[PDB]
Amino acid sequence: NRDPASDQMKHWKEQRAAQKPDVLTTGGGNPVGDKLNSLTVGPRGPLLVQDVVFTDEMAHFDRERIPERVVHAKGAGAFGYFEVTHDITRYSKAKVFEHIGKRTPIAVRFSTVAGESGSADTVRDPRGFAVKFYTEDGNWDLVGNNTPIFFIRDALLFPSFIHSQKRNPQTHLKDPDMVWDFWSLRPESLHQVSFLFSDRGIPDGHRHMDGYGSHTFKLVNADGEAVYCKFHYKTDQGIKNLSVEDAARLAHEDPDYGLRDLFNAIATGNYPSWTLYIQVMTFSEAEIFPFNPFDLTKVWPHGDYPLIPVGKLVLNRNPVNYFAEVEQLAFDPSNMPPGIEPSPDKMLQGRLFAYPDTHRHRLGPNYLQIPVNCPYRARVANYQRDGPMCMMDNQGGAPNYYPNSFSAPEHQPSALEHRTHFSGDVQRFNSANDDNVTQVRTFYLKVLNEEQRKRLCENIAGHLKDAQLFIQKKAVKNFSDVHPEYGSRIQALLDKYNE
Amino acid sequence: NRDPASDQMKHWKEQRAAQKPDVLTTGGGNPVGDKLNSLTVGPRGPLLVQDVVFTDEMAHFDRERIPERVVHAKGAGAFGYFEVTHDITRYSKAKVFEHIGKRTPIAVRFSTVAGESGSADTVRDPRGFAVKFYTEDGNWDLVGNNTPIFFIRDALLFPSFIHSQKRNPQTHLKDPDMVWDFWSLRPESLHQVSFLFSDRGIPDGHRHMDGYGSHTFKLVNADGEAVYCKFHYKTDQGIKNLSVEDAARLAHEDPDYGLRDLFNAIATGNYPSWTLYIQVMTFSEAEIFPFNPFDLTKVWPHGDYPLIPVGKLVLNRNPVNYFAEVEQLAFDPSNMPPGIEPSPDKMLQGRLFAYPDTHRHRLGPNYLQIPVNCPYRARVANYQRDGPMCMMDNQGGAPNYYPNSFSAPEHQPSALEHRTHFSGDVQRFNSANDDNVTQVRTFYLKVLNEEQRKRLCENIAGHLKDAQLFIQKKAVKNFSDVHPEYGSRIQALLDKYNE
Amino acid sequence: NRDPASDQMKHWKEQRAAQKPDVLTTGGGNPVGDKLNSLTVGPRGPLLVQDVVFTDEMAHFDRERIPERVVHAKGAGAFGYFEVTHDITRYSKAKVFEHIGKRTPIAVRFSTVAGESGSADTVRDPRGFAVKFYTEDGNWDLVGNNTPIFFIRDALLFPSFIHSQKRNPQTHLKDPDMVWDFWSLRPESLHQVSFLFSDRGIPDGHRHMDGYGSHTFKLVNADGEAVYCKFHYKTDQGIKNLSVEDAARLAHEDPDYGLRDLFNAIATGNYPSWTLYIQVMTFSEAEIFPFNPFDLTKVWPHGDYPLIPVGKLVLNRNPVNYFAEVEQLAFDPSNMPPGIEPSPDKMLQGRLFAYPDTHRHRLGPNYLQIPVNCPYRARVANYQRDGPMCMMDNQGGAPNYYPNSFSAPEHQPSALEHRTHFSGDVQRFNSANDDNVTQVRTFYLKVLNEEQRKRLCENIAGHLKDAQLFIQKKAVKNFSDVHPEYGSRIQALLDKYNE
Amino acid sequence: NRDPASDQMKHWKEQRAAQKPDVLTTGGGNPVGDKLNSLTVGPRGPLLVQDVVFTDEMAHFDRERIPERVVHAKGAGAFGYFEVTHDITRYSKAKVFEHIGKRTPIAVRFSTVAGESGSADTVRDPRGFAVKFYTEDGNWDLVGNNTPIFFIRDALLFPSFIHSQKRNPQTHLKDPDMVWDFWSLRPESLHQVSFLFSDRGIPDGHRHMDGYGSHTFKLVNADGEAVYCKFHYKTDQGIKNLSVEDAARLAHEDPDYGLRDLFNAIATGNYPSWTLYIQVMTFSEAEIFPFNPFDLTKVWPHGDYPLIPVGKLVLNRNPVNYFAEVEQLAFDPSNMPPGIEPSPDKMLQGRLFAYPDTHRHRLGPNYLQIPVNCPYRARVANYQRDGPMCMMDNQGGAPNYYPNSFSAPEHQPSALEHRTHFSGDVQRFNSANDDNVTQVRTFYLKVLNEEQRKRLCENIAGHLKDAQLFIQKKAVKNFSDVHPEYGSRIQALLDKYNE
Ligand code: HEM
Repeated sequence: NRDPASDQMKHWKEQRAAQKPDVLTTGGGNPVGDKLNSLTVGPRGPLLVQDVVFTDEMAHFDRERIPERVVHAKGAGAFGYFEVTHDITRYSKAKVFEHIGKRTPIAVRFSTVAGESGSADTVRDPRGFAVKFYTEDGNWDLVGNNTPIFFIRDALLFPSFIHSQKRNPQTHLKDPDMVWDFWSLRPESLHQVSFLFSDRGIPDGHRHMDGYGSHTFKLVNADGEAVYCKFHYKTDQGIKNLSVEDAARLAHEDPDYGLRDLFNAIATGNYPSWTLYIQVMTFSEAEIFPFNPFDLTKVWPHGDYPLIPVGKLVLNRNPVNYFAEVEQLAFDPSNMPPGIEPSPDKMLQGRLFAYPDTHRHRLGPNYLQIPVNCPYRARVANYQRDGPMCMMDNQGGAPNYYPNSFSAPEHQPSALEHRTHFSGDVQRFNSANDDNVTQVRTFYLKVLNEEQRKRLCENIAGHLKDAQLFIQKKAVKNFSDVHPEYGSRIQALLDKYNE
Repeated sequence: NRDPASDQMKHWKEQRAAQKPDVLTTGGGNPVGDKLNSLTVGPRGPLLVQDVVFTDEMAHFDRERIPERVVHAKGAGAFGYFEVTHDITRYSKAKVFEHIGKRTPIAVRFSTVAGESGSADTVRDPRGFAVKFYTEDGNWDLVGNNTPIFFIRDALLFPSFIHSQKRNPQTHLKDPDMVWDFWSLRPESLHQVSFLFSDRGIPDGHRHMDGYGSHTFKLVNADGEAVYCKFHYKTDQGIKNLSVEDAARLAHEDPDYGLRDLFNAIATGNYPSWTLYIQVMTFSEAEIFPFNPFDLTKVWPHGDYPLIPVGKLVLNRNPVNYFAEVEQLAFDPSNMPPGIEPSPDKMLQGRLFAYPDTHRHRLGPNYLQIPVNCPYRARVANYQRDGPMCMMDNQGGAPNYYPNSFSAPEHQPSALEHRTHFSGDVQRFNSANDDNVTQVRTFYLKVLNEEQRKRLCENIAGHLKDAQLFIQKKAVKNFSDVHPEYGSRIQALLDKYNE
Repeated sequence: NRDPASDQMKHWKEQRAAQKPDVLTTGGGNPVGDKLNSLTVGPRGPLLVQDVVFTDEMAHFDRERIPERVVHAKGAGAFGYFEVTHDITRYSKAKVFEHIGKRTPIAVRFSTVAGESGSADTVRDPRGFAVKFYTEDGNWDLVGNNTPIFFIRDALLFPSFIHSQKRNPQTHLKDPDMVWDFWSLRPESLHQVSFLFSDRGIPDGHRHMDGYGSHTFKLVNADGEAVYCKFHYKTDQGIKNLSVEDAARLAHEDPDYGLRDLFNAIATGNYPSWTLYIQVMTFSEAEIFPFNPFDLTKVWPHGDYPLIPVGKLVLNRNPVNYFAEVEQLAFDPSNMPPGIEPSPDKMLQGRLFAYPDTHRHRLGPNYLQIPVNCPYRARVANYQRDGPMCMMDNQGGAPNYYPNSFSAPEHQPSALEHRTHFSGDVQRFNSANDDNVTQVRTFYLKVLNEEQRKRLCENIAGHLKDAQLFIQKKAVKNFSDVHPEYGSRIQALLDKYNE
Repeated sequence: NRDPASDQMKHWKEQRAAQKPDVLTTGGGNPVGDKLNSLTVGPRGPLLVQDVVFTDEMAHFDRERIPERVVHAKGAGAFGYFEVTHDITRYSKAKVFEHIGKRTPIAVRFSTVAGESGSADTVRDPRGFAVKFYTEDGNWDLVGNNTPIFFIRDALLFPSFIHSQKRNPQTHLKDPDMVWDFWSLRPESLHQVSFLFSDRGIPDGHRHMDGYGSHTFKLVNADGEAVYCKFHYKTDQGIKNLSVEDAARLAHEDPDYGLRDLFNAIATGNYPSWTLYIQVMTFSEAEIFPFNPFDLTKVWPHGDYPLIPVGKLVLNRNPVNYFAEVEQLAFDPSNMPPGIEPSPDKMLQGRLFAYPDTHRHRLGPNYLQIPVNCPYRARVANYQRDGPMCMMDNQGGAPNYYPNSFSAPEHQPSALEHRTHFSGDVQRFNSANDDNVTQVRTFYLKVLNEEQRKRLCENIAGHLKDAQLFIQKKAVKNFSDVHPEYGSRIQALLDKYNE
């Protein structure tokens, strides 16, 4: 007949067949007698407050919407599991990696970045790749993207960055004067602004892009020896991007392209999968290493720090109810079980607060209690109580202060975080100059092929062409600071567009 | 050992005797290494945002508080059950009356009216007595008080009334001028005021007071035949109240005297109970009734409208977590299942709206999903979706539109509300002068004895003495209207009080 | 040089003369010495909670988003004024229609319906034309669409309907089966459906479309005489639609097409305007009307009820800050001053409640306190106090109960609602069969020309084609009932579309 | 007549003068023609949804309450000023000390700690003394108590501490077991516990107590030279405390005693006052100091650190509207203007985050926009936009990103954080046993005289006696450690108390 997604209701009925339908009730469970005609005095008379059937349904409809994610509003999500296939026990003591074959339930959400909830899937914009691992040591959230780097390296620049990528404060339209102005004055974005305008910019679905932990992290073993690393999970279905035009029509053809693709895939037994890897770098290595190992606009090279195989990510389940299971999904980079710890990454360090914070605003103080966010394969026992919309039993009559002498939750010395020594004055160290070009250049020439090199410049100019001339010059100046031909090639394009 | 309440943690410990303490975790389930020392750079250095354990717990502590009920803030509740003892099935077709011996789970919340959450229990004030029955046809909330009447008879004066009863908008102090200016200008209150300042104004705990539906309601039987009613549930523990003396002592020695008392009684198997009677007035009798039958400031004389036994209200279970099960608790008079409906009572009418409304705010849009509020004994099936803090499965992938041809929930025609006829101009009818003295006079002369009339005027005068002279004149005048003696007895006391 | 729109900031920097820039501060006002480099311990150390500059800005960032409109999420807004051209005081004594020359300021917002914040303008959907009149008797919100009718006439089906027009509960994709299964079971939509898929289905910007209050309202002169009316505000920029083609092209080429068209329109001093009329109808005629004068799915033929010009609607200022002034707007149908009242129109009745409701949730309980929403040309004084985010002086130390003896706000008996008589039973009367064709038929073969009659039948089949066959028939059936050649034309298309 | 606080309305009216009562309007500005009777079909019929005057009013009342402060919920406020009586400029460059004589508008809130909104003032509890300086460098919030020390030196224990001090999670009653089990397990609380159970545990009104900054702060002059300090604002009204009998009496006689005492003292022109001092200490002295100078549980001996007079603190204005100006007051310790900086005080460190974090939930994301909270003396100009309930213009269309090329809010090197240096293995350093006896010892024998010691112990023994024998044992032990007698005395009373 037609695709699985299209036949959503058709199947819901079929399976629910040979069953008397449920009795329509109110929020409180009172059976409604008639829900098609309001209660009025006389056929042409006014509506009566007496109609609580009405107010019940209407009041709830009046509140359906919650704020969309400040970033990554438009996204898709599914569920699967993570299977350890290799032993990195010597790096992490994290139960998630315990043994070979250790299955741990996961939840994933894919998303775009700037576009609101109604935007279209297939547009130039990075791709969010969130992974929630429901482990025995609580949940671990690997909040990644389909790229290993990022436009900036200091939290303070983030809000501002995002603004430029979004709408104008007054006209409310997308504004290139803000886009490029920000990028012009901020040349560190060069590495990412390239990757973005490259083929990878617009992936053909969520299944044909790679996952990247992006930031540098820390791994701890059962013997307290820590080491840094990067997370990588390559697509088993391979990298397949969309053409600028192909995606262009799809854009208005099917703005939910990603959604559709991901659904039917899993809906037909054709579950996608990713292979998780890790680059490991010692504290000595990070010591000698040659730009800041925590710079988010830089990447460790496979050459020196090679990719190690860790396990498999398999998505074999679709959300039953999208709002409840995907939209309400909350991923906190701060959720890191023992064996995994943050790293000095200024950027990351900031995310440590932003994410749980906004979640309390977007979803509510007790969000970790929403089914899909709850650490259910673990046991939440603590001294936190109440808060609005408190689910469960608020931990019943348990003593609510630590320490105590009434057998309340004890602590785990084992779970103590690895300690690192840090010297140096406490202040705001400038990081606007850490080489916003070396790595970039290598991508252009080394990583990029003559063919992509063309479309990149072309793609950039295609957009930059709408910005003030003075902004254009700045942008070209940085690209040429990456390599004469880069900017030169771009610049050439610019002049034509400028009629 | 002390009273059961005092030993709350002692028994908790004991409870899980040999059992080992759970692991202290973060909201995310991640186990904690050391919850007593914040992660700082150096033994005397600054704090690290990197300390997520702190931030996790702190941010939560920071949101523990929810708005306290706008009125009836300070309360104490419990759980138990309701058992049928008489066949009143000829009047109501409600399932909760389905058959002699039938038991239905219930939850009850007692309370004062004006005081905020910190306020004392043993103060002159009506007492809230709210019952929630988790019946097959959804939850039925009978939101009564300890008095069968009320100060006003039109919902538009409610906020006004409640305002006067609370603190001064500027000084934030209780304003006797406010209190009596209101009552002085709206004599409909006389009745309730007289009941209030009588011995019943300060019951001895919650176990020694009657519960009243107050408002008239409509009962509909299986034949669609309807009748009006009045709910009454008398204390089997006997009526008992506190003198203005002990009460003032208890107010500073034990502001939670009602809480503690109710907890202990239940804890020690001394289960309190109320007998539920009802009054029945036929539509024909409501026509020739000497007063407005839906006037909240009036009562149906036992003489012509005798009480009829229904069943018992038993409370044999304390809340395990007060917040989760008592604070979050929400009663909606609008929650009436098939066989039980509202009357035109102007006051009742305004309530059908306000309670659920204020719940969407105090607790949140999905407060009906909070455990204690969910009609777990019924199967909520409707076309309502999403909203913040959406739990359960959001009814999954079921067809979210009605009507539909996909087997989603269907309306039940046998739950259609009994239809009554009303004819008149749609306007703002004035009920201010609907006789605010008769019934009052009866209470003064017949229901009370001389010993009581004396305590009533003393009690009335006590507070009233503080209102401006002009406000006292007016108020005394209002009493003299009920009975010459009534006014002079108060005026005599005033004259005294005023040096 | 570019358009006024793209030069938004451009002009801002210019007009900002040469005066220095304000000092970047925190919410508290403390000046920032460095907001580009987070406070860290060492040039490669962790982040300090002590960076309240960071925390302060990130925190705010995490909360910029608020729930979008349940419906009509996507739209534009501009301000201007209204002015009387004709005298209709013999009809309504509204303080806005006073005398000719009366210039009441206004606020307006155009928008689609189903599409979310990210959605695009250029697509088939009715348009929202809501006008806010800041009068002397409070604000008057004429919440209207680009059509005099609507798909349904009972509030109880609005949510359901608004569901069918949005995303599947599971897939989160638009769903034809939903769209058409709903319309199919409810032929009352016929009328408004016909328009949607008609040329008018896609206006060329907001300026080239007509505004309608849709519903039937009530006017009352200073003499107490009432009369039913219908509002019609025709565009002075002339009507104009967009080919299915262009609409789609624009859709993706410039999703926010309508947004800027409007902006530049005003920027380039070419302010848009509409002419306000009204269809008057005595109660006499209403009692005789061939249909229900309050049926939202019906119109009043112009020949029997001609348009009376009343005034000019001019928009000449663009929002300075989109969020604050447009996204934050609140239009409350219930906001009608003395002289203008609602009709028993079952849909209007429901809107009386719902709109203010959602506002309390989307914006906050004190939203009327938001600058844009505040009725600044009226003296808002009453007995309402407090609430979250209580701005203003919360009315100082003014008496907070009515009635009072301290000169607090008194009521104006000269603004009482107009008295009407309603005799009849209080029930849920079925309006499902209130004729869903007649007026529709005359729209087909009469209002539309064969040329555009076909373009209509095409537009429909292109969508109805995606629904299950069992759905398609029931769909045609209804159309057929309006006129065989109608459903036949469509059916034809389907069969071919159906390979 | 009666007191000024009691004549609140009497005066408001006369001031209102022979003026005429404003017209009673809805929240929308529409005049109400009668806000005393509801719109009903017939004088004894149903209420109509159409009564938007009702719902407009009703709905506000239902949303009047916001979450009470999680701690220090019960309090009173007042505005006034701060005058520079001296030159401290040689230490701190805060413009609030610019020149002797310069005035700085201030706001102050006094409060208890444990008790909720409706509790009594005259109870044993530390006292809150928050001062909000409205300077031209933003707002400076000095959130201090009436004690210079506290029960704990690590934020991580604050939530737990406050929990033990409030109600039992299940019975909702005060729990001596939670109170003492905690304190007993944390001797570091011995200092403040001593101070708390002494004559200072209940000050007679707010005007008769001292204000302390508690935490060690930081002052930076013009040469970028810093200094640690302790703020002190001694009372000019003199130290006056209440006796257990009088405080316990005033508990019921007048639970708002402190609130009324202050309103009147200010209403009759008897303005309270406080001199401000600071204890300056070098980084070399702090190095030498025989204790952790940032340990919140200790004082800087006057001998070594004499107090220096800075300026004055006068409260000469009562809040017009208590809720809007007091209840909503929000003091964030992080609001320190250039010149004042925090200290490594582990405790203070946590406060930097907490207060503003909790304000986001109690008041709202945009709280700093509330009048009483707005830094009206400074000029808020930055790149933070939107957020729920956006007042003002939202910085209009000015650029929202930083940096930019359109002359938007610039930096301010002058206002940068003074840099300090720290070293050590970033970790969770155990502060549990940093000597919790020494300073208490002196307090006990030197600060207190025999009659006081006698009292201090009876005040303790009387409350401690209600905790289980084992806690008492543990508790006594901690007291003896400070001093053998401190232990035996309290112990002595207990045995008697245990009858
Ligand atoms: C380090 C532990 C502390 C934390 C985490 C903390 C947290 C809080 C919170 C969340 C509030 C309510 C804020 C609001 O809703 O406006 C508050 C209020 C208050 N705090 Fe504690 N506080 C701490 C220590 C103390 C100390 C030691 C003092 C005394 C110097 C103090 C003085 C105050 C005062 C005066 C108030 C009331 C503010 C007002 O009137 O608006 N706090 N605190």
